[PDB]
Amino acid sequence: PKQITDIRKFLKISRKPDTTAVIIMKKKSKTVITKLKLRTKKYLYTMVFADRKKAERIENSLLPSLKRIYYP
Amino acid sequence: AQRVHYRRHNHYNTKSNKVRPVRTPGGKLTIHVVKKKAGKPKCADCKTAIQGVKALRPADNYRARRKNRTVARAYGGSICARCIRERIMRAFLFEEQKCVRQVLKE
Amino acid sequence: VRLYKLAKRKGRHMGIGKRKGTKNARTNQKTLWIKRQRVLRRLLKRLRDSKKVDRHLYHSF
Amino acid sequence: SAGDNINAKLQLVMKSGKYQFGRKSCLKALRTGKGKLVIVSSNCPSIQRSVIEYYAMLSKCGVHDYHGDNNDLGTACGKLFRISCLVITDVGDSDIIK
Amino acid sequence: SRRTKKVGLTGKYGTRYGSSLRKQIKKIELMQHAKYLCTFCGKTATKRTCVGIWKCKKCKRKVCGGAWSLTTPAAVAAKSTIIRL
Amino acid sequence: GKLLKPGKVIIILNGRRAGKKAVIVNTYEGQTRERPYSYCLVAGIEKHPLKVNKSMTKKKIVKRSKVKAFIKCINVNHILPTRYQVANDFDIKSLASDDVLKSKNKKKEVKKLGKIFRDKFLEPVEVSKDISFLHKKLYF
Amino acid sequence: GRVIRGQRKGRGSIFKSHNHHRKGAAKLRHLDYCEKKGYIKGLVKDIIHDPGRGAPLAKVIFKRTEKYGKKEELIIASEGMFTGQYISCGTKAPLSVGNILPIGKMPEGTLICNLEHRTGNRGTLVKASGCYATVVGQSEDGKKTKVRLPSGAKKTIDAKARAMVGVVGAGGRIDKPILKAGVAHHKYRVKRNCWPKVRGVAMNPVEHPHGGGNHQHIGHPSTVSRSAPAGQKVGLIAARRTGLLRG
RNA sequence: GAAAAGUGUUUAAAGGGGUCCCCGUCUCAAAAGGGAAACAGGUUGAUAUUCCUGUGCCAAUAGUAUUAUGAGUU
RNA sequence: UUAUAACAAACCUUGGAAUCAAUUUACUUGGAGAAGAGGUUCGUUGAACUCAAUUCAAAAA
RNA sequence: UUGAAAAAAGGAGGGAACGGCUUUGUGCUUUGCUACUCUUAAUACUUGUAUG
RNA sequence: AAUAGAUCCGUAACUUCGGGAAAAGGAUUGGCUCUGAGGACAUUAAUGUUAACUCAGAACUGAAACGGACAAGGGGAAUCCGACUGUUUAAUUAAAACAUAGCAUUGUGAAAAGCCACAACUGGUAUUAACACAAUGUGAUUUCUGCCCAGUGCUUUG
RNA sequence: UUAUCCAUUUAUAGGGAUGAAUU
Ligand SMILES: [Mg+2]
Ligand SMILES: [Mg+2]
Ligand SMILES: [Mg+2]
Ligand SMILES: [Mg+2]
Ligand SMILES: [Mg+2]
Ligand SMILES: [Mg+2]
Ligand SMILES: [Mg+2]
Ligand SMILES: [Mg+2]
Ligand SMILES: [Mg+2]
Ligand SMILES: [Mg+2]
Ligand SMILES: [Mg+2]
Ligand SMILES: [Mg+2]
Ligand SMILES: [Mg+2]
Ligand SMILES: [Mg+2]
Ligand SMILES: [Mg+2]
Ligand SMILES: [Mg+2]
Ligand SMILES: [Zn+2]
Repeated sequence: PKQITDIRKFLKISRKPDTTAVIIMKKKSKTVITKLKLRTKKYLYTMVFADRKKAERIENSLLPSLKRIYYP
Repeated sequence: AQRVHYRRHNHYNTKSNKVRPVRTPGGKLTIHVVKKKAGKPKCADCKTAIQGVKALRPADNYRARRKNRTVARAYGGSICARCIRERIMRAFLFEEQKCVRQVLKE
Repeated sequence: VRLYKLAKRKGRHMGIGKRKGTKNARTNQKTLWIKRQRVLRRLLKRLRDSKKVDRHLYHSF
Repeated sequence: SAGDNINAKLQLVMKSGKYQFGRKSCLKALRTGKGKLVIVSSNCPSIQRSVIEYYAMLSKCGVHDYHGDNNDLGTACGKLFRISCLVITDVGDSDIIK
Repeated sequence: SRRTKKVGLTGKYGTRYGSSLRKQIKKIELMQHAKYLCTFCGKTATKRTCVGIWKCKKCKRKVCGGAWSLTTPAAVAAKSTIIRL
Repeated sequence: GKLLKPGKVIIILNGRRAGKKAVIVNTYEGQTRERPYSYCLVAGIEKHPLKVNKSMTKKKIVKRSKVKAFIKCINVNHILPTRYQVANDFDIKSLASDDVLKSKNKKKEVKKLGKIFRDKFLEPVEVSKDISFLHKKLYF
Repeated sequence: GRVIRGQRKGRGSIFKSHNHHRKGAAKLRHLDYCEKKGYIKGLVKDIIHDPGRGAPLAKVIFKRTEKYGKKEELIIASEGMFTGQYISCGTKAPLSVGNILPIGKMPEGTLICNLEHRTGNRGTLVKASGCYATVVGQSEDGKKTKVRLPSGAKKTIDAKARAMVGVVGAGGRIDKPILKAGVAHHKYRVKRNCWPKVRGVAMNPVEHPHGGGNHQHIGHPSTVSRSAPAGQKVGLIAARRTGLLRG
C-alpha cells in the first residue's frame, strides 16, 4: 500500500486502465476527513484530504467507469 | 504476560530461527521470524567493509537495485577507496621505476 | 504493593534485616561506578565546551 | 658517525629552521616547491616512500633515506611520536642541504 | 595496591599446578601477552593471534614468528647469516 | 618548483575517474567558501583507444580509437603528478575553458575535447613520450 | 585374548584423523619449467592457523605461467615471513628467508625447512613447529648434498631437491607446559583420538600384555623384539638400551 | 576375490560452459546447518500463516509484431 | 529499497597536534594525520523527526 | 582449542562483438537512405493447452 | 538437631605466597517517624521542572522480637591415601581404582621408514614428517631416584 | 636401460648464460 501526495500523480494513476476500483472513506477527525484509495492491479494508492469540498471535487473528477466503494 | 509460540515449522532457537515478539491488532502477542543479519561485503585486500553497498543476504542481493550493490570507482564494490589509491600508485610508480632501471642499464 | 513501594520510597522497608542479597546484588558496584564516571565525564565535557575549563586542565581532571 | 652528524643537523634545524613532518604536509610542500630536502625513515611504507621520491624528483629536491626507523626519526627530532618522513622547507644555520 | 608479589599473570591458576610449572608459565605468558614492536609501522602493537602468528593492530600485517615470543633466537641467527651472505 | 604547471599530465587517484590519466589545464590553489581546497581543473580520458592491428580496415580502426574524455575540477591532493608534460602537443587553453565548466553544453565541450584527443592520437608529431604515456591505459 | 588398543588404531574408524577443519595439505609448488630454470615470485596473501598442526600456514599466490589466472599454494611459514612478502622459488632464486631453493645452491650452514627428500616430492622433511635442517655439505661430484635433520640423523639428498631457507614458525611451542588435562584434551580433539592413554598395566590380561596381577606390575621384560607381532609389540619396541639416557 | 563381497583414481578414451577451446566422478546424507517469497483479522463440530475478506511478497513469463514507459546516441 | 530522524562504527575534505590530546564501564586511537569544523556510507531501528501534506504571505531561476 | 562446506547470488578486472532498411556479387564484400540500440509493462498472434 | 541470608568487625597454623578463608569467633537485623548522601534536564552564580532505586545515620515502638514463614555451611585439631578439576563397575563396590599435567624411556628420516589394519589388492596414522607419529612406564609441586648386566629379555659387530 | 617399482601434475617450455601481466 502506497500513499500519494501529488494530486496530479493520483489523477494520472486514475486515468490508467488497470485501476479497477476506488475506495472513498469518511473519518471523524479529532470535521470530516476523506481518504481516497485507488485499487491498482499492483498497489493500493491512497490520498488523504483534510478538506471535504476538495475531496468531493476530486471524486467527481474520477472516471465514471471506476467501481466506487463507499466504505462506512 | 501474553505467552507465544513459534509458528514456522522450525521450533528450535537457531540463528535462522530468531524471533521478534510482536503485538497484533487483535491484541495477541505473536512471534515473527527475523531474517538473519547479513555480513558487510569486504575488500579484496584488507578485509574491511566496503561502503556504498547494502549488506544483504544472497537471496536479497539479487533483487536489490544495481546502485545498492555497486560503487562507481574503478575496482568499485570489490576494493575500498584507500586500497584503490594504493594500487593506482603502485601501477604508476613501479612502471616509472622500471623505465628508470632500463635507462640505467642502457 | 503500591503502599509497600511508597514506604520503600520513604526508605522504610529497606533495612539490614530485610536484605538478603550482597551489596553488589542489591545495586551493582560496577553500575554505580559507570553512573558516576558518566556523570563526571559528561560534566567535564560540558565545561570544556563552554570554555569554562581549558583542555589541559580538563584532561588531567 | 654519518648518522650522528645527520642527527646533529636535524637538531640544529629543529632549533632554528622551518620544517614539517608527516606524509600529507610533506607532499604539499613538495607540490609548492617550498621543500628543500626530505628525509625519509627506513620504515616508511613502500608506496608512500616511492611517491615521496617521485615528488622530490619532480621538484629537483634531495631525498635523504634516513638510516633509522620511524621511531628513531621522531626521537631524532624533538618529538615523542613516530615520524616516517619530514620536509625541511628552510635550513637555519644547518648544513644538511649541502 | 599491587596485588600479587611473585605470581603476576599466573594468579588465574591459583593454588593448583606446581609452583615450578607456574614459574615456567610466567615467562612464557609474559612473552605471549606482551605487545611487541612492529617492524613495519613502528608501533608496539604486534600481539599474538594464533600460535606462530602475530598481528599488528595498526597495519594488519600478520608476521609469522615464534609460539610465545615474536622472534626466537635460532630464527634470528638464521636471518643474520642470510643477511651476511 | 611548482609541480602542477598547466599542461602537465597527472593521474587522478580518487572518485569516478579513479585511475584515469589526464592533463591539468588551470591550477588555482586559492581556498574559498565554495571550494575550501587547492584544486586543479583537469581534462582527461575515461575510455582509451582500444588496441588495433595493421590488418584492420581504416574506418573500423578509427571507431576503435575513439577516445571518450572528461573535464573535472579536482583537489590537488587527489592527483599524482607525472614527469610527463603536454603543453606543446595541445593548445592547452583550447581544451578546457574555466567559464564553460559552469555552462549548460558541458557535454558538447567534452565531445569536442574527445575529438581533439582522437585527432592528436592520429597525428602524433618527433613523437613525444608524454603523448605515448597519455595514450596507454593505466593497468592496476 | 582381546584386540589391544594399538591394533584397533589401524582399522581407522574412530581412530582416523579429525580432518574437518584443516585448511588443506601443505605442499610446495609443482616442479615446473619456471622453478627448474629460473625463479617465480608469489605473494604471501595471508598467514593462517591450520588446526591439527602446530606451525602456521602461509597461503602464497603464484601466477600460472601457462594460463592466465592466480593459483594458491599452501606453504608452511618460516619464522619471519609476513603478509605481502614476496616468496621466490627456483634454481636461480636469491637466498632470502622464505624463498625456495634447490639445496645445491645454498652454502653450508644454511638453515632450511619443507625439504623434499626426492625431487618433486612437494616437500616432506622438517615441517614441525620450530624445526630446521642444516646443509652440511655438497659433494665435489655435485649432484648430492648432505643435510642434518632435527633428529640428528645425517642424510644425503639430491641437490636438485628443493627446500625453504629459514626455520619453521611457532618455535618453542613445547617449552610451555600444557598444565591442564583439558588443554591436552583440546590439543588432541583437533588431531585424532589418541588421548587419554590408559596404562596396559592398569588393564586386565585380555586387554594388554601387561594386564592383570594382584599388584600392577609388568611381570615380564618390557623390551620387545622388532620381529614381534601385532599384540606383542607393546613396551619399548626394539630397545637398544633402556634407562635414564646418559649420552 | 572361486564367487559373495572388499576397496573408490591406485595405469579411464568418466557430463557441463563458451564459439574447436575450456572446465569436470556420479549419487544419496540435515523436516534444528545453508536457503526465493506472508501478514493481519475473520470462519468450522472437527482445518487453518493452508479456507474467507483484505493487504502484499517471490519466481518464472518462448518467439514474432504492434503499442505505450522512459533512457542513451544524431 | 518503507521516507526521514537519532545513534555505535567505518571512511572523506579541511585542519596540523608536546604544556601531549581525544576517549571508554574497560582500552583504545593519533605526523601511516589527532582534536576541532563540515560531510559520505553501512548497520541498527521502522513515523523517531515538523516526517509529509496543506494555509496563505515574502526571496531566487 | 583460532571455531564447516557447497548450492545460490553479487561485485570487480578484462575489452570479444556491434546501428537498421534497400540493391549488387560469391555467412562475407561493395553501393544508397535515416529513426536507431536498450528498457520494463500491456496487447495480439501462430508454436502441444505459455502461472504457481 | 544445631549452623546458615545480609551488613560491620575479626580472621591462626601452614603455604607451592596464589590460598587457607565464609577459617575460627563476635555483633547487628522488625515496624514506624524522620535526617543526610547519590542524577537528569533548562532558564539566567541564583531560580525552576523532575527521576529512579540504593546506601548511611537518629528518634520512638513491642511480653527483647525481627534473614519471625520460606530459604539457608556445623566448625575445629590431627593422621592415612590420592596433588588437583575430571572418569568409572546402567541394576549391591564412586574409591585410595582410571585419567591428568609433569617426568622418563623406546622406535622411526618415509611411500623398500615406524606403529597398525586387510583374505587379497590396499589401506589407517597421514590434508602427517622428529617441537612429528607410534609405543611403554611413572603420575602436580618440592626433594631425591643408590648398588647389581650373573639369571631372563631387548640390542650391536660378523 | 626396456621389465618392475615409487613419486609428481592439468602428465604443461629438449639442454646451458601486499598493482597489472589473458583474446
Ligand atoms: Mg569490580
Ligand atoms: Mg603420559
Ligand atoms: Mg596413563
Ligand atoms: Mg583392574
Ligand atoms: Mg595376553
Ligand atoms: Mg589389582
Ligand atoms: Mg602401583
Ligand atoms: Mg540431497
Ligand atoms: Mg534448515
Ligand atoms: Mg484442533
Ligand atoms: Mg582424587
Ligand atoms: Mg571429584
Ligand atoms: Mg553399580
Ligand atoms: Mg593413578
Ligand atoms: Mg607424588
Ligand atoms: Mg633405581
Ligand atoms: Zn582494504
